[PDB]
Amino acid sequence: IRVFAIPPSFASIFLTKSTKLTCLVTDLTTYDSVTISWTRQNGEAVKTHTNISESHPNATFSAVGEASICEDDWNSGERFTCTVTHTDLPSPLKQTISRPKGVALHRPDVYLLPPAREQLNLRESATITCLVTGFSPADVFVQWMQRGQPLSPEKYVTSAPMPEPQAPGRYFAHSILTVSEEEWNTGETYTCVVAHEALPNRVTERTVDKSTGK
Amino acid sequence: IRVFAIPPSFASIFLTKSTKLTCLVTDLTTYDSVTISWTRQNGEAVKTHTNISESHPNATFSAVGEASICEDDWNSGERFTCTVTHTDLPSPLKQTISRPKGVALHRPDVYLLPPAREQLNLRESATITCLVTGFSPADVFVQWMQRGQPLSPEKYVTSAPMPEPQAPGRYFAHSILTVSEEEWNTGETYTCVVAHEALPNRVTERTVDKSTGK
Amino acid sequence: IRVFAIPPSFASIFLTKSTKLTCLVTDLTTYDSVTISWTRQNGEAVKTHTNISESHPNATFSAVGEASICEDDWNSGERFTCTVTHTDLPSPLKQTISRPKGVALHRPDVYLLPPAREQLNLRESATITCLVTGFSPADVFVQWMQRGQPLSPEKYVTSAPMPEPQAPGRYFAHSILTVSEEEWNTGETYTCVVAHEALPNRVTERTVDKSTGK
Repeated sequence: IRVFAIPPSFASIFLTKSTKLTCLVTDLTTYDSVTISWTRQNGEAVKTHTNISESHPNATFSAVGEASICEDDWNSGERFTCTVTHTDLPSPLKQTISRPKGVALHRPDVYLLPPAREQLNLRESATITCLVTGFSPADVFVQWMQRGQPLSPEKYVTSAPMPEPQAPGRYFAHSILTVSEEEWNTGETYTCVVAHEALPNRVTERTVDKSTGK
Repeated sequence: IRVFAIPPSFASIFLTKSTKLTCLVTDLTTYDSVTISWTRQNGEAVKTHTNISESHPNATFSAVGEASICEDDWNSGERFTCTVTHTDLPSPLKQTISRPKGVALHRPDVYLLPPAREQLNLRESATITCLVTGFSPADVFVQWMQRGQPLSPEKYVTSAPMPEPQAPGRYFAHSILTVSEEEWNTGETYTCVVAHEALPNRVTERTVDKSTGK
Repeated sequence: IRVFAIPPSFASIFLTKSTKLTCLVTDLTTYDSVTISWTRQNGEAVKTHTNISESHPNATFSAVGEASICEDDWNSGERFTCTVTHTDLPSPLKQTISRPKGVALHRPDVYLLPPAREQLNLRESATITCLVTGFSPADVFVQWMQRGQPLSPEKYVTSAPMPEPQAPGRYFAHSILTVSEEEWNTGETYTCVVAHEALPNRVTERTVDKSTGK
């Protein structure tokens, strides 16, 4: 019997432009009188939370609610409470979560490397990489844009941010975009925008062309 | 109370030229009469396993043992059993592990991405990455060499494998490096050698030079 | 009347992936009850040997036996005996061979020699040589590949390892290839892959490209 709270990751914050915190309950039967609440530091009201999950076949229920919160209120480290009270456990248990402040803020520096000439010979693909290195949080959100229009995640793969061991603590990630050679030849300068929290404007873009690594 | 088995990766198989399988115990107290055995498909004898881990302060114990086995035996899908019998659990529990056969073979194709011209304007460093894309197995090995002698793992980080996005299913990974500039000028072709189970000679090297993008 | 034993070289070891030693018998008539046995240092069992050679027209017989043995056991200097007992020679004679330990291990340095400009003006052929120089053992497996697939041995001949003259003691070899000019223009990088037992990963490849001497 445990209750888990999912913090909104910065990839999740940046994706929908709407931060939200959830509270998933483990090992509790599918009964009624489900108590889900979200209070501020002073216990103010919250937006109504809907879309409760279904009943699991293994005699467990997870009541999932979505609540909007201000970004400045969330980034201030304000404590939120998740009070859960079911028929099995009449004692109200509070799950407290807050912003883990105090981490060093190192912005990523992105060197979007064009493919080597030994790939531009088979004319079957032309994999372009967005090397996103050296950012002190482990939360980066990389996506590619094609002539200003952002591209689908089905076309690129963003790696998990792996640590750069040369730095004391700082991670790097990478993101490749395998595209057709004829498409790479004519047009598609392929801006890769990178979303990080430690950036001055929270977005950086890098640009490439055929006549860049010449 | 669970017992976990970690399979031997081809990366460690190629690096050490000796495959070995482990079986660690979770959430079991530091008691005696620890039963650790490794049985084949026919239950043949196994190499002695030593170097049991220390007692953890949180009242849990993990008995880790190492045992040798032939190369062709492991890749043929022979099932192994991890039988555990502790003081808390007199009932013997078997943790069965085996090679997950059924994956087609595409050999890795390696495109090492060079230093570029605008990178060679600050005169402070050289950054090299070695993209290992397009191979259907997921157990690749990548290591770096300088003038034929291997380079230490303190300077390079192989990304963990991920499926390629444009293809429906095929894996990829890569590895990064950072070095100095004046070293790059005279020497250092910087071969990045990949070791894989699907290449015929099992080793492919891709090399760079000063007269590459010239 | 003599018996000849041929020790297995590393090229035969790397090719068939199973080392085996032979023992040919000279100046003995084509009679039956041919005694051919292979014993280890402790005289353990051996793999059965079949495929006996035909009877020579000059009243001599040579029984050829093939037997597998471990790589490490062969490289550790374990002595093997070739016992022969024919009708003409009832006294058993033992032919002993062993690994000639005592020579240092130096890795080859491969400099594949490219075509020349005036050579590529007749527009009729192109010839490539693969100079493997400076390796201390005398057992080198050199072969050629085209786009990763091995090339047929009808198009190349590996020399015999000859000692270098300027070096006090160090061997060298190379192998030849002749190809067409129009084929060279788009493709055929010609990785000349050399397998030598003193290399760490036991394989080096060197290749040529259109922009090699530009």
